[PDB]
Amino acid sequence: GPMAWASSFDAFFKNFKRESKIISEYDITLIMTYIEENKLQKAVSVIEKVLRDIESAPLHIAVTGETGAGKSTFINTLRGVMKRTPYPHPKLPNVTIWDLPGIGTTNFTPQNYLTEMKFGEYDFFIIISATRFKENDAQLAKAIAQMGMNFYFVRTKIDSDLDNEQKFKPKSFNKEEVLKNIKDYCSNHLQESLDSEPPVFLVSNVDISKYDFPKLETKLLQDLPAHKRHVFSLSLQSLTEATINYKRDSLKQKVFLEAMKAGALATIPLGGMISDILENLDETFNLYRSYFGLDDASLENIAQDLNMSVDDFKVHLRFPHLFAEESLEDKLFKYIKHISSVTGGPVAAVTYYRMAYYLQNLFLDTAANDAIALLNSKALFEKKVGPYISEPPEYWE
Repeated sequence: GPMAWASSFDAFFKNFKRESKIISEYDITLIMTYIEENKLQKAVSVIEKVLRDIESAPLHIAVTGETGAGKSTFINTLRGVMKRTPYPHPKLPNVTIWDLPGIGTTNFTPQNYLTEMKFGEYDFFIIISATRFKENDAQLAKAIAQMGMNFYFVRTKIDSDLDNEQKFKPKSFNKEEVLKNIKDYCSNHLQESLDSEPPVFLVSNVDISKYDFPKLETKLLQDLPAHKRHVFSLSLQSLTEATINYKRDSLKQKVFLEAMKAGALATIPLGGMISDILENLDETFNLYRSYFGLDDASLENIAQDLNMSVDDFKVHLRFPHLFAEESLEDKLFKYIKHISSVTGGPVAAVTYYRMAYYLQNLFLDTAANDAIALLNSKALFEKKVGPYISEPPEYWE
Protein backbone atom coordinates (compact mmCIF):
# COMPACT_ATOMS: atom_id res chain seq x y z
CA GLY A 1 0.00 0.00 0.00
CA PRO A 2 1.69 3.18 1.23
CA MET A 3 5.22 1.83 0.76
CA ALA A 4 4.46 0.58 -2.77
CA TRP A 5 2.94 3.81 -4.15
CA ALA A 6 5.96 5.75 -2.90
CA SER A 7 8.22 3.37 -4.85
CA SER A 8 6.23 3.77 -8.10
CA PHE A 9 6.43 7.55 -7.58
CA ASP A 10 10.20 7.24 -6.98
CA ALA A 11 10.64 4.83 -9.92
CA PHE A 12 8.69 7.08 -12.31
CA PHE A 13 10.85 10.13 -11.71
CA LYS A 14 14.11 8.12 -11.70
CA ASN A 15 13.49 7.54 -15.42
CA PHE A 16 14.24 11.13 -16.51
CA LYS A 17 17.41 13.08 -17.27
CA ARG A 18 18.43 15.18 -14.28
CA GLU A 19 18.11 18.51 -16.12
CA SER A 20 14.53 17.75 -17.18
CA LYS A 21 12.97 17.03 -13.76
CA ILE A 22 10.14 19.51 -13.06
CA ILE A 23 10.15 18.82 -9.31
CA SER A 24 13.13 18.99 -6.99
CA GLU A 25 14.52 16.01 -5.09
CA TYR A 26 13.30 17.70 -1.93
CA ASP A 27 9.75 17.85 -3.37
CA ILE A 28 10.02 14.14 -4.25
CA THR A 29 11.34 13.39 -0.76
CA LEU A 30 8.49 15.30 0.89
CA ILE A 31 5.82 13.68 -1.27
CA MET A 32 7.30 10.24 -0.58
CA THR A 33 7.37 10.95 3.15
CA TYR A 34 3.66 11.80 3.23
CA ILE A 35 2.78 8.78 1.07
CA GLU A 36 4.79 6.48 3.33
CA GLU A 37 3.15 7.85 6.49
CA ASN A 38 -0.25 7.08 4.94
CA LYS A 39 -0.98 10.80 4.58
CA LEU A 40 -2.10 10.76 0.93
CA GLN A 41 -4.27 13.89 1.26
CA LYS A 42 -1.25 15.85 2.49
CA ALA A 43 0.81 14.37 -0.37
CA VAL A 44 -1.87 15.54 -2.83
CA SER A 45 -1.91 19.11 -1.52
CA VAL A 46 1.89 19.31 -2.03
CA ILE A 47 1.47 18.13 -5.62
CA GLU A 48 -1.27 20.72 -6.19
CA LYS A 49 0.99 23.49 -4.88
CA VAL A 50 3.84 22.30 -7.09
CA LEU A 51 1.56 22.19 -10.15
CA ARG A 52 0.32 25.73 -9.46
CA ASP A 53 3.89 26.99 -9.31
CA ILE A 54 4.73 25.10 -12.53
CA GLU A 55 1.69 26.32 -14.52
CA SER A 56 2.03 29.99 -13.49
CA ALA A 57 5.83 30.23 -13.67
CA PRO A 58 6.89 33.12 -15.93
CA LEU A 59 10.14 33.19 -17.86
CA HIS A 60 12.07 36.44 -18.40
CA ILE A 61 15.32 36.21 -20.37
CA ALA A 62 17.71 39.18 -20.63
CA VAL A 63 19.77 39.34 -23.85
CA THR A 64 22.51 41.95 -23.34
CA GLY A 65 25.06 42.97 -25.95
CA GLU A 66 25.95 45.44 -28.67
CA THR A 67 23.81 46.06 -31.75
CA GLY A 68 26.37 44.53 -34.15
CA ALA A 69 25.81 41.16 -32.43
CA GLY A 70 22.58 40.61 -34.38
CA LYS A 71 20.55 40.65 -31.15
CA SER A 72 17.31 41.13 -33.09
CA THR A 73 17.85 38.03 -35.24
CA PHE A 74 18.91 36.06 -32.15
CA ILE A 75 15.78 37.07 -30.22
CA ASN A 76 13.49 36.27 -33.17
CA THR A 77 15.13 32.87 -33.59
CA LEU A 78 14.58 32.10 -29.88
CA ARG A 79 10.88 32.88 -30.20
CA GLY A 80 10.41 31.17 -33.57
CA VAL A 81 9.86 34.54 -35.29
CA MET A 82 19.43 52.97 -23.51
CA LYS A 83 16.09 51.33 -22.66
CA ARG A 84 15.23 47.64 -22.51
CA THR A 85 12.63 46.26 -24.93
CA PRO A 86 10.42 43.19 -24.32
CA TYR A 87 9.61 40.54 -26.93
CA PRO A 88 6.86 38.16 -25.79
CA HIS A 89 6.94 34.63 -27.15
CA PRO A 90 4.26 34.17 -29.87
CA LYS A 91 2.79 30.96 -28.37
CA LEU A 92 3.53 31.51 -24.66
CA PRO A 93 2.46 34.90 -23.19
CA ASN A 94 4.26 34.14 -19.90
CA VAL A 95 7.66 34.05 -21.71
CA THR A 96 9.42 37.35 -22.52
CA ILE A 97 12.85 37.82 -24.16
CA TRP A 98 14.24 41.27 -23.33
CA ASP A 99 16.58 43.31 -25.55
CA LEU A 100 19.05 45.06 -23.18
CA PRO A 101 21.41 47.69 -24.64
CA GLY A 102 25.12 46.90 -24.55
CA ILE A 103 26.72 48.04 -21.30
CA GLY A 104 29.42 49.69 -23.42
CA THR A 105 26.65 51.45 -25.37
CA THR A 106 25.48 52.98 -22.11
CA ASN A 107 28.02 54.49 -19.74
CA PHE A 108 26.86 52.70 -16.59
CA THR A 109 29.03 50.73 -14.25
CA PRO A 110 28.05 47.01 -14.01
CA GLN A 111 26.20 47.46 -10.72
CA ASN A 112 24.44 50.57 -12.01
CA TYR A 113 23.61 48.88 -15.34
CA LEU A 114 22.00 45.94 -13.51
CA THR A 115 19.88 48.25 -11.35
CA GLU A 116 18.91 50.36 -14.38
CA MET A 117 17.89 47.26 -16.40
CA LYS A 118 15.86 45.78 -13.47
CA PHE A 119 18.08 42.73 -13.00
CA GLY A 120 15.74 41.10 -10.45
CA GLU A 121 13.02 40.44 -13.04
CA TYR A 122 15.10 37.97 -15.07
CA ASP A 123 15.68 34.24 -14.78
CA PHE A 124 19.12 34.49 -16.42
CA PHE A 125 21.30 36.72 -18.62
CA ILE A 126 22.62 35.98 -22.13
CA ILE A 127 25.71 38.07 -22.91
CA ILE A 128 26.00 38.08 -26.69
CA SER A 129 28.77 39.20 -29.06
CA ALA A 130 29.44 38.75 -32.76
CA THR A 131 33.14 39.15 -32.13
CA ARG A 132 34.90 38.87 -28.77
CA PHE A 133 33.72 39.57 -25.26
CA LYS A 134 35.31 42.71 -23.86
CA GLU A 135 36.51 43.28 -20.31
CA ASN A 136 33.34 45.23 -19.64
CA ASP A 137 31.40 42.08 -20.54
CA ALA A 138 33.48 40.16 -18.00
CA GLN A 139 32.84 42.82 -15.34
CA LEU A 140 29.09 42.60 -16.04
CA ALA A 141 29.18 38.81 -15.64
CA LYS A 142 31.06 39.17 -12.35
CA ALA A 143 28.35 41.50 -11.02
CA ILE A 144 25.56 39.15 -12.19
CA ALA A 145 27.25 36.27 -10.35
CA GLN A 146 27.62 38.45 -7.25
CA MET A 147 23.85 38.99 -7.42
CA GLY A 148 23.61 35.18 -7.23
CA MET A 149 22.33 34.96 -10.81
CA ASN A 150 23.34 33.06 -13.93
CA PHE A 151 24.95 34.37 -17.12
CA TYR A 152 25.91 32.66 -20.39
CA PHE A 153 28.42 34.02 -22.91
CA VAL A 154 27.13 33.46 -26.45
CA ARG A 155 29.32 34.13 -29.53
CA THR A 156 27.02 34.60 -32.52
CA LYS A 157 27.35 34.99 -36.33
CA ILE A 158 29.54 31.86 -36.45
CA ASP A 159 28.10 30.95 -39.85
CA SER A 160 29.19 34.30 -41.32
CA ASP A 161 32.80 33.85 -40.13
CA LEU A 162 32.96 30.27 -41.42
CA ASP A 163 31.55 31.41 -44.78
CA ASN A 164 34.12 34.20 -45.08
CA GLU A 165 36.95 31.82 -44.18
CA GLN A 166 35.63 29.18 -46.60
CA LYS A 167 35.44 31.62 -49.52
CA PHE A 168 38.90 32.86 -48.52
CA LYS A 169 40.51 29.38 -48.44
CA PRO A 170 38.19 26.87 -50.18
CA LYS A 171 40.74 24.03 -50.42
CA SER A 172 42.27 24.29 -46.93
CA PHE A 173 39.14 25.34 -45.04
CA ASN A 174 39.32 23.70 -41.60
CA LYS A 175 35.97 24.25 -39.86
CA GLU A 176 37.12 22.89 -36.50
CA GLU A 177 40.24 25.08 -36.44
CA VAL A 178 38.16 28.25 -36.92
CA LEU A 179 35.77 27.26 -34.14
CA LYS A 180 38.66 26.43 -31.81
CA ASN A 181 40.46 29.73 -32.45
CA ILE A 182 37.26 31.76 -31.92
CA LYS A 183 36.31 29.96 -28.70
CA ASP A 184 39.83 29.97 -27.25
CA TYR A 185 40.26 33.72 -27.84
CA CYS A 186 36.95 34.45 -26.12
CA SER A 187 37.66 31.98 -23.27
CA ASN A 188 41.23 33.11 -22.58
CA HIS A 189 40.23 36.77 -22.21
CA LEU A 190 37.24 36.13 -19.96
CA GLN A 191 39.39 33.89 -17.73
CA GLU A 192 41.76 36.77 -16.93
CA SER A 193 39.00 38.96 -15.43
CA LEU A 194 36.57 36.31 -14.16
CA ASP A 195 37.39 34.10 -11.21
CA SER A 196 36.67 30.89 -13.14
CA GLU A 197 36.90 29.68 -16.74
CA PRO A 198 33.46 30.50 -18.14
CA PRO A 199 32.04 28.41 -20.97
CA VAL A 200 31.55 30.20 -24.26
CA PHE A 201 28.75 29.00 -26.53
CA LEU A 202 29.33 29.42 -30.28
CA VAL A 203 26.04 29.74 -32.21
CA SER A 204 24.42 30.74 -35.49
CA ASN A 205 21.82 33.51 -35.20
CA VAL A 206 19.47 31.80 -37.67
CA ASP A 207 19.75 28.07 -36.87
CA ILE A 208 19.47 26.92 -33.25
CA SER A 209 20.26 23.35 -34.26
CA LYS A 210 23.91 24.12 -34.93
CA TYR A 211 27.24 24.45 -33.09
CA ASP A 212 26.91 24.92 -29.31
CA PHE A 213 23.20 25.85 -29.22
CA PRO A 214 22.14 22.30 -28.15
CA LYS A 215 24.59 22.33 -25.21
CA LEU A 216 23.40 25.81 -24.22
CA GLU A 217 19.79 24.62 -23.94
CA THR A 218 20.83 21.69 -21.72
CA LYS A 219 22.85 23.93 -19.39
CA LEU A 220 20.03 26.50 -19.17
CA LEU A 221 17.64 23.68 -18.23
CA GLN A 222 20.09 22.26 -15.69
CA ASP A 223 20.63 25.63 -13.98
CA LEU A 224 16.97 26.73 -13.80
CA PRO A 225 14.86 25.97 -10.71
CA ALA A 226 13.01 22.68 -11.22
CA HIS A 227 9.56 24.31 -11.41
CA LYS A 228 10.67 26.63 -14.22
CA ARG A 229 11.90 23.80 -16.46
CA HIS A 230 8.46 23.06 -17.92
CA VAL A 231 7.70 26.53 -19.31
CA PHE A 232 11.29 26.74 -20.58
CA SER A 233 10.96 23.32 -22.26
CA LEU A 234 7.76 24.51 -23.93
CA SER A 235 9.39 27.71 -25.10
CA LEU A 236 12.02 25.75 -27.12
CA GLN A 237 11.53 25.36 -30.86
CA SER A 238 10.85 21.73 -31.92
CA LEU A 239 13.74 21.68 -34.41
CA THR A 240 15.97 18.99 -32.89
CA GLU A 241 15.32 15.52 -31.53
CA ALA A 242 16.82 16.61 -28.18
CA THR A 243 14.50 19.64 -27.98
CA ILE A 244 11.45 17.53 -28.92
CA ASN A 245 12.42 15.00 -26.24
CA TYR A 246 12.84 17.73 -23.63
CA LYS A 247 9.22 18.73 -24.28
CA ARG A 248 8.05 15.09 -24.32
CA ASP A 249 9.65 14.34 -20.96
CA SER A 250 8.44 17.55 -19.31
CA LEU A 251 4.83 16.93 -20.36
CA LYS A 252 5.00 13.26 -19.28
CA GLN A 253 6.03 14.31 -15.75
CA LYS A 254 3.31 16.96 -15.64
CA VAL A 255 0.52 14.55 -16.64
CA PHE A 256 1.82 12.08 -14.04
CA LEU A 257 1.42 14.71 -11.31
CA GLU A 258 -1.96 15.82 -12.70
CA ALA A 259 -3.12 12.21 -12.46
CA MET A 260 -2.29 12.07 -8.76
CA LYS A 261 -3.87 15.48 -8.18
CA ALA A 262 -7.13 14.44 -9.87
CA GLY A 263 -7.28 10.76 -8.96
CA ALA A 264 -5.24 9.63 -5.97
CA LEU A 265 -8.21 10.20 -3.61
CA ALA A 266 -11.49 10.17 -5.52
CA THR A 267 -13.56 7.14 -4.87
CA ILE A 268 -17.10 7.07 -6.27
CA PRO A 269 -16.40 5.86 -9.84
CA LEU A 270 -16.99 8.32 -12.65
CA GLY A 271 -18.00 5.73 -15.22
CA GLY A 272 -18.15 6.36 -18.94
CA MET A 273 -16.31 4.68 -21.78
CA ILE A 274 -12.81 5.12 -23.15
CA SER A 275 -14.52 6.95 -26.02
CA ASP A 276 -15.93 9.41 -23.47
CA ILE A 277 -12.48 10.10 -21.92
CA LEU A 278 -11.01 10.65 -25.38
CA GLU A 279 -13.77 13.11 -26.25
CA ASN A 280 -13.04 14.98 -23.00
CA LEU A 281 -9.31 15.03 -23.89
CA ASP A 282 -9.82 16.43 -27.38
CA GLU A 283 -8.75 20.00 -26.54
CA THR A 284 -5.83 18.74 -24.44
CA PHE A 285 -4.71 16.63 -27.43
CA ASN A 286 -4.90 19.71 -29.65
CA LEU A 287 -2.85 21.73 -27.17
CA TYR A 288 -0.25 18.91 -27.32
CA ARG A 289 -0.29 19.01 -31.12
CA SER A 290 0.41 22.72 -30.91
CA TYR A 291 3.36 22.19 -28.53
CA PHE A 292 4.93 19.79 -31.03
CA GLY A 293 4.15 21.66 -34.24
CA LEU A 294 1.56 19.08 -35.29
CA ASP A 295 -1.40 21.42 -35.73
CA ASP A 296 -2.89 21.63 -39.22
CA ALA A 297 -1.43 25.08 -39.89
CA SER A 298 2.13 23.89 -39.20
CA LEU A 299 1.59 20.68 -41.21
CA GLU A 300 0.75 22.61 -44.41
CA ASN A 301 4.28 23.72 -45.31
CA ILE A 302 5.70 20.25 -44.69
CA ALA A 303 3.03 18.54 -46.81
CA GLN A 304 3.86 20.92 -49.68
CA ASP A 305 7.58 20.07 -49.68
CA LEU A 306 6.37 16.47 -50.14
CA ASN A 307 3.81 17.49 -52.84
CA MET A 308 1.10 16.12 -50.54
CA SER A 309 -2.04 17.48 -48.97
CA VAL A 310 -2.24 17.73 -45.19
CA ASP A 311 -4.77 14.88 -45.30
CA ASP A 312 -2.35 12.70 -47.29
CA PHE A 313 0.61 13.55 -45.09
CA LYS A 314 -1.38 12.71 -41.96
CA VAL A 315 -1.85 9.13 -43.21
CA HIS A 316 1.87 8.70 -42.57
CA LEU A 317 1.76 10.24 -39.09
CA ARG A 318 0.71 8.14 -36.13
CA PHE A 319 -1.21 10.52 -33.82
CA PRO A 320 -4.41 10.80 -35.96
CA HIS A 321 -5.02 7.04 -35.94
CA LEU A 322 -3.84 6.12 -32.40
CA PHE A 323 -7.39 5.22 -31.38
CA ALA A 324 -9.31 2.98 -33.83
CA GLU A 325 -11.36 -0.24 -33.53
CA GLU A 326 -8.63 -6.07 -31.84
CA SER A 327 -10.36 -3.47 -29.67
CA LEU A 328 -8.90 -0.27 -28.26
CA GLU A 329 -9.47 -1.30 -24.64
CA ASP A 330 -7.57 -4.54 -25.06
CA LYS A 331 -4.61 -2.64 -26.54
CA LEU A 332 -4.80 -0.30 -23.53
CA PHE A 333 -4.94 -3.15 -21.01
CA LYS A 334 -1.68 -4.55 -22.40
CA TYR A 335 -0.04 -1.10 -22.51
CA ILE A 336 -0.93 -0.51 -18.86
CA LYS A 337 0.36 -3.97 -17.93
CA HIS A 338 3.70 -3.25 -19.66
CA ILE A 339 4.26 0.18 -18.07
CA SER A 340 3.06 -0.64 -14.57
CA SER A 341 5.18 -3.80 -14.45
CA VAL A 342 8.19 -1.49 -15.02
CA THR A 343 7.61 1.80 -13.15
CA GLY A 344 4.44 0.99 -11.16
CA GLY A 345 2.08 3.47 -12.84
CA PRO A 346 0.45 6.66 -11.55
CA VAL A 347 -0.91 7.03 -8.06
CA ALA A 348 -4.56 7.08 -9.18
CA ALA A 349 -7.31 5.13 -7.42
CA VAL A 350 -9.95 6.46 -9.85
CA THR A 351 -10.21 4.50 -13.09
CA TYR A 352 -11.35 7.54 -15.06
CA TYR A 353 -8.13 9.37 -14.18
CA ARG A 354 -5.91 6.27 -14.44
CA MET A 355 -7.04 5.88 -18.04
CA ALA A 356 -6.90 9.60 -18.82
CA TYR A 357 -3.27 9.41 -17.69
CA TYR A 358 -2.29 6.49 -19.92
CA LEU A 359 -4.16 7.96 -22.90
CA GLN A 360 -2.26 11.22 -22.48
CA ASN A 361 1.07 9.47 -21.94
CA LEU A 362 0.59 7.47 -25.14
CA PHE A 363 -0.46 10.55 -27.11
CA LEU A 364 2.62 12.43 -25.87
CA ASP A 365 5.07 9.67 -26.90
CA THR A 366 3.36 9.39 -30.32
CA ALA A 367 3.26 13.16 -30.91
CA ALA A 368 6.95 13.40 -30.11
CA ASN A 369 7.90 10.55 -32.46
CA ASP A 370 5.78 12.21 -35.18
CA ALA A 371 7.51 15.56 -34.54
CA ILE A 372 10.91 13.85 -34.78
CA ALA A 373 9.88 12.41 -38.16
CA LEU A 374 8.89 15.92 -39.29
CA LEU A 375 12.55 16.97 -39.04
CA ASN A 376 13.48 14.73 -42.03
CA SER A 377 10.10 14.33 -43.66
CA LYS A 378 10.99 14.03 -47.36
CA ALA A 379 13.97 11.68 -46.98
CA LEU A 380 12.11 9.39 -44.59
CA PHE A 381 9.20 9.01 -47.00
CA GLU A 382 11.44 8.61 -50.06
CA LYS A 383 13.50 5.92 -48.32
CA LYS A 384 10.31 4.26 -47.11
CA VAL A 385 8.73 3.74 -50.53
CA GLY A 386 12.05 3.17 -52.33
CA PRO A 387 13.60 -0.31 -52.42
CA TYR A 388 16.50 -0.26 -49.96
CA ILE A 389 15.88 -1.87 -46.54
CA SER A 390 19.23 -0.91 -44.99
CA GLU A 391 21.27 2.24 -44.37
CA PRO A 392 23.69 3.59 -47.01
CA PRO A 393 27.48 3.32 -46.74
CA GLU A 394 29.14 6.31 -45.10
CA TYR A 395 30.17 8.77 -47.83
CA TRP A 396 28.50 7.28 -50.92
CA GLU A 397 24.66 7.32 -50.97
